[PDB]
Amino acid sequence: SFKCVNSLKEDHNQPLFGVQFNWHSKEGDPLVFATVGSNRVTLYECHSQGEIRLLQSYVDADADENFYTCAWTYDSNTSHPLLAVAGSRGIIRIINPITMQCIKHYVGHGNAINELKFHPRDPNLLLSVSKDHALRLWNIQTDTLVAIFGGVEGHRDEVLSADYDLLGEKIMSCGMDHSLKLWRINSKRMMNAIKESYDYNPNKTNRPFISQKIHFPDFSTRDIHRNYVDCVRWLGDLILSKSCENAIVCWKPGKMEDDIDKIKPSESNVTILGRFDYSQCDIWYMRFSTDFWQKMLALGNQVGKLYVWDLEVEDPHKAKCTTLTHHKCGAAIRQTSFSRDSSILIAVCDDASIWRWDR
Ligand SMILES: CC(F)(F)CN1Cc2cc(C(F)(F)F)ncc2-c2cnc(NCc3c(F)ccc4c3CCO4)n3cnc(c23)C1=O
Repeated sequence: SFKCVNSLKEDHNQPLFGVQFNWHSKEGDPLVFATVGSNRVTLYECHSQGEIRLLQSYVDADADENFYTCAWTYDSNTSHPLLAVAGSRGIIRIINPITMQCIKHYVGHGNAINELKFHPRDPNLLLSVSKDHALRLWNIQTDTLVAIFGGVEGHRDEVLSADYDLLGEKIMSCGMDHSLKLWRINSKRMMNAIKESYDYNPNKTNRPFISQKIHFPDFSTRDIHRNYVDCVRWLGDLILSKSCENAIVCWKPGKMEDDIDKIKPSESNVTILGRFDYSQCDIWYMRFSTDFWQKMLALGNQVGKLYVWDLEVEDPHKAKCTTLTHHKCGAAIRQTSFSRDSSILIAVCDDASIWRWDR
């Protein structure tokens, strides 16, 4: 079980929209997590007796910047951790977490970036989702835009979230148009574009890097939720997604026995395997998270209550729920993050507060 061992508050007093533990931290090193809020990203180290040590922040030059998301990766030659952040300005910043120096930046999205995710098998492939209705896949080793996922049959409104499956062969995205869209990235076209992005060196060529424009998803559905879908994650071949209807739905494209890789773009069926209901969620922009092994699922509500579901059961609908409450924790929890070993759960709130729960 989890016990609340410490709380903290950031000086800006603005909501904290994101929190991510670094799952790429070396053995023996303390557990480190990043928070994003206001025009700032801050790093903290978790220590014994619930101590949370403040390290260093990156503060954006523009006081009007709002960071909405962050994600960790590592430098592909040195293994040193790297941190990517993005928000309202639509600029992806790659930060060296040691010195908090901005190493490089990527621009292209016509609007705010709602989420960043790194590929589970390739530390150089970064996915960004934006208010301009599109997803973008970048290669941060060669600084190239590999592909833009959107267009004529892509999202019709702001994209809120996206996730890669286990092998990083497909992406599921969701947003304000109420839809969930599947984009396969293991096609011959996408694997060739990724290979070409690695061979690109502008000092050694005259051509610009040609980005793929993917106008058609491999699956699309609006039958899961009746409002904006603001968070989606894969659970194997299954999908977990949530709207503002006080529920996380567990579902899969097609009929019960349909294989996810046999699903065609014209597939009109979905199968609901369960729904995890919870209380008091009226506001938009809340994220749920799973731990490294996907044994647990966590989500906070608008009054500081934490729900943790145990996914180590035969079928999704049998998930066991545990609730975590503290008399002082009363603001909306925007995101949670588990440490790689699942021994620590951090929750971040609307009042700039950070809450630590240890098993
Ligand atoms: C005038 C304005 F600043 F632009 C208003 N905001 C800022 C804002 C204000 C407030 C409040 F006032 F209540 F504190 N709440 C939410 C947002 C906000 C938050 N997070 C994203 N994106 C990331 C994102 C996501 F896409 C899906 C789930 C999710 C998150 C973060 C945590 O969970 N935002 C994108 N646009 C806004 C947000 C926005 O329009």
